Amino acid sequence: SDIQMTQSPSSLSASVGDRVTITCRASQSVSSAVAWYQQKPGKAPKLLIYSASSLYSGVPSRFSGSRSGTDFTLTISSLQPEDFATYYCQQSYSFPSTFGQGTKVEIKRTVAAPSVFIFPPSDEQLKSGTASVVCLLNNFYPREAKVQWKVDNALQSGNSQESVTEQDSKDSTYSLSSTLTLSKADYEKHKVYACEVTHQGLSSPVTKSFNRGEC
Amino acid sequence: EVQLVESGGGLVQPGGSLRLSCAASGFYISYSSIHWVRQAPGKGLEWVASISPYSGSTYYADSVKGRFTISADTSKNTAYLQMNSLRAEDTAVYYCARQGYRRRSGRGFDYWGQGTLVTVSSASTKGPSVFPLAPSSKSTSGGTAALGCLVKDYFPEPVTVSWNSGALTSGVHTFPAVLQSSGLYSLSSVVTVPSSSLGTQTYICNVNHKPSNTKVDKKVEPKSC
RNA sequence: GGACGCGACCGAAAUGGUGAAGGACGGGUCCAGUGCGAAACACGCACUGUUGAGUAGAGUGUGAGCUCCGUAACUGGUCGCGUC
Ligand SMILES: OC[C@H]1O[C@@](CO)(O[C@H]2O[C@H](CO)[C@@H](O)[C@H](O)[C@H]2O)[C@@H](O)[C@@H]1O
Ligand SMILES: Cc1nc(Cc2cc(F)c(O)c(F)c2)c(O)n1C
Ligand SMILES: [K+]
Ligand SMILES: [Mg+2]
Repeated sequence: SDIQMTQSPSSLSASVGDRVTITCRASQSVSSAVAWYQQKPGKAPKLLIYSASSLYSGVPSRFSGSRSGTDFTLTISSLQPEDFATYYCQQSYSFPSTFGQGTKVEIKRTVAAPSVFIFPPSDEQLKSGTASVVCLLNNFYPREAKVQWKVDNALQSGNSQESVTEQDSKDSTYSLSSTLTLSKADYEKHKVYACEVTHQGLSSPVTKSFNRGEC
Repeated sequence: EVQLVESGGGLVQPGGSLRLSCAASGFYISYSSIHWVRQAPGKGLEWVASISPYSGSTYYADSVKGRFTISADTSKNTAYLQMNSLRAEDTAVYYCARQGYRRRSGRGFDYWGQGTLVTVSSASTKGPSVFPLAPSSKSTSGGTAALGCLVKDYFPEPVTVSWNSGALTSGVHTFPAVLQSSGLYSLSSVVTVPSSSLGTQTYICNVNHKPSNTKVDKKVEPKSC
């Protein structure tokens, strides 16, 4: 039977200077053959800890690992700015090797309301048979946000996709795009295009809209 | 000193084959176990294969057993991953990793290459259409105006976006690509700018899609209204 | 009485043959685990383990001991006989 490595929490928000602990629970004995890695977006993983509790050469001592039976923990005693990243445990007691599903460690900061913008499709795109409408939520925190589309007040569903940036290096905010896709024909059947944004930082939900003909 | 460089990645159709290379430097692979590990976009690390020193014994994840072969050529100090009968779900960044010296790093993988993107899809290579996201005639949100570029229907990844040839960096957010139901990628790059200078300032997005020999520069202006 | 000699019986180092014992007679080999050798397996070394392993050996030892049958050095004991 393959060995499971169940990692928790899958995400965590913390302040610089906080002590954090990340746990991986093996489903069978893996002795002490457990390693922990750090991965920043777009980069390769880097080795932090091997054999459960040994600090890899050159890794700062705020990182430590421990083993309690088949449960394993990585502790960062005091987070520094560069420590925000995703962390993975790995058992290499036997083949095949198993990785935990990762823990993303993100930086807490004060609430920030999104600035909201809506963009109608360009004429150039329209003349090709499809309309993309874009709603932008800019520089907000925390990540949790609700964006819904309405066309002539009818709630859209299943025809939009969202994409979100990584936490910004400077202000620790997120930005998010929601893109509504419609045929040219459907798009031209209707007048009022609105996106409605709900977020903790807004006194009340914000609606941004345009009328198809008018700009 | 120690480095690993993977190469050979690219687009292949399902059922197709691809050979990846992992070129070592600053150490000799013959004294080490070498591993391949992959990561599908937005997903976790998945162990793929390894080769043991001295015995040449090889190991494989069930997901790739029988289709993938790992090998090592000491003369080129290079390891290989030969991938046959590729499937859509083999799509991922492929890393090769050195398992470190036992005394110093137990079974930890101490060095990793930068990774090489393998895309398995029936979709054909295609450069993006780039559309303006025009700054609104209206006043403001949050103090400024916002504009950008919609980079739609390209394949495969990646595309790069800059503004004014790298001169404009502040306030730029380029979103991670999203795979559409059409099996083509799409993304937007936006930037916030002063609303009072929209007529007298120039904003141009520079979009580069190497796989299709496509590079586009689109000037983003306030719409005629 | 004692000594020497001869012989017989006993004992006996040594030696050939024999047939039972398995880890509390050992060694070898295998197996497991752990550490090491640039080394997860394969290879080698070290350490640990017989509630890990056949007394039909699965040994380029079935080696030592013993059981049981012979040969037997003798610096041995006893008895008889001859002689002093
Ligand atoms: O080979 C599958 C095996 O890999 C693990 C990690 O050890 O999961 C990885 O691969 C999956 C793709 O099939 C991903 O979904 C997952 O995110 C990634 O970590 C095991 O969980 C899985 O059994
Ligand atoms: C079956 C078999 N066992 C051994 C040795 C052995 C077995 C045990 F059980 C022990 O306790 C011990 F010290 C040694 C062999 O050589 N073979 C072939
Ligand atoms: K024996
Ligand atoms: Mg061995």
